Amino acid sequence: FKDKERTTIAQQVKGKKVWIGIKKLLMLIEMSLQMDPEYRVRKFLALLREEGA
Amino acid sequence: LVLLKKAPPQGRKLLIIGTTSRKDVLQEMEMLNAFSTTIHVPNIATGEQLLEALELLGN
Repeated sequence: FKDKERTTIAQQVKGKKVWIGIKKLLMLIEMSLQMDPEYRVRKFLALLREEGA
Repeated sequence: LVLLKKAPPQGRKLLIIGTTSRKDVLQEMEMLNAFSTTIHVPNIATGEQLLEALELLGN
C-alpha cells in the first residue's frame, strides 16, 4: 500500500475500534489488491467495515 | 478443515470450493472462519427474472 493509500485509510480508522487478526489480514489485502488501483483501498476498507464490526 | 487450513509444499497453489444449503450449523461448529470468504447465492426473487428466463428457454 503506498503512502497515499496509507493516509487514505488512516484518516477514518483512528475514530474506529479494530478487532482483527493477521492471517485474515493477508487475505484481505490480497483479494482487495486484485482490483484496479482506485478500487483497491475501497474494497479493503469496505470489507473491514463488516468484518471488523 | 485441517485441509482447508493446510498449505502444500511451497510454490504450489490451489483453491477449494465447497457448497452447502446452510451456514448456521457450520458457524456453530466453527468451520466457517476457516473459509476465507463466502458467497450468499440469492434465490429467484422476481417475476422479472422468471419471465426473462422463460424468454431464454422459450418453452
